[PDB]
Amino acid sequence: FDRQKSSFQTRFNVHREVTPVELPNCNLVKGIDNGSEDLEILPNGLAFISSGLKYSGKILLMDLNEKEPAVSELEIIGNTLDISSFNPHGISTFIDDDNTVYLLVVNHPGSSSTVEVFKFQEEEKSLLHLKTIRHKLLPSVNDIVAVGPEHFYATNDHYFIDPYLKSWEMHLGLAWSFVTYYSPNDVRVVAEGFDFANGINISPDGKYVYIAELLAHKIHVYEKHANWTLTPLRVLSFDTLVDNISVDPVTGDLWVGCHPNGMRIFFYDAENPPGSEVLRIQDILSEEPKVTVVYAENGTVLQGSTVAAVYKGKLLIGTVFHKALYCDL
Ligand SMILES: [Br-]
Ligand SMILES: [Ca+2]
Ligand SMILES: [Ca+2]
Repeated sequence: FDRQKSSFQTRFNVHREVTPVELPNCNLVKGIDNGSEDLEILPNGLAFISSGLKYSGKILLMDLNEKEPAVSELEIIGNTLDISSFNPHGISTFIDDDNTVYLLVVNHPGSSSTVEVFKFQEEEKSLLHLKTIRHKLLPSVNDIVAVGPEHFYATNDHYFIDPYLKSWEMHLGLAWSFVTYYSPNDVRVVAEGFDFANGINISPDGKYVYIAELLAHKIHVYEKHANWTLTPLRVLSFDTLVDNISVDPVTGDLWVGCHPNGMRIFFYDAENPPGSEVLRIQDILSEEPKVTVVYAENGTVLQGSTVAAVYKGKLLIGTVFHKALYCDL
């Protein structure tokens, strides 16, 4: 009809501008200049950050207990991973009954997807690679949430693997993006038909799963059952493209990094760079969830926020290809 221009304008939110919401005392994290697309903070205040996403790659570490925490690059060791193609994207952590910390990392060596499993060796500041996971039901993985050392839910932001086909898929509005449950002897699709499923996380009691649908501007809440299956419970809508979801383990609150305007993030223009926006969502099961814009700007400081998490009154914000911001709430 040429109501395809209309679908494009709403999916990519092409008219949105950003009302500023300032915080006291924000500082750029020195040494992060090429992306910090996803990050996860352990209960002890150690923060993992994936960087150098292309569409060289590193996992960074900050100790948020420090007054002015510096970043260091974690050393990856092992012979089961080829670091020369390491291209990390979403991450997740899992802490076993023995306090072993596992880090799961979405990796895009070339056009493909894998999920890399590491064991974090705290004293050594290093990651011991353990396993490379790949599967037909993980064609185009964006993020995962770990529920065991090699067990996770994964979003696929596209159905296709080939970037040319992905591009058609996205622009055609097929909405074939889907979510997969992966475990050693049980891999299945758990929800499907998304327009660019992206962020994913879980409530601290393991009973609910949250899935960001980037181009629909939605967060889906699902009940998670004892048999690992998901059923739809509710859908929240926003005026922003929602990217990664972090969950505060104390409250269960969601902290979501967002892209107010889709044009600016998908078609990068240094003269009109993407801005940043962080939402907090409280009481997500109640009749009126409380949604607060905690931080928002047009990118004169931080461009393309994807993720945000809090730790003891500090907010750490990452981006797809730019810097990271550390703020007092
Ligand atoms: Br923007
Ligand atoms: Ca993640
Ligand atoms: Ca993401």
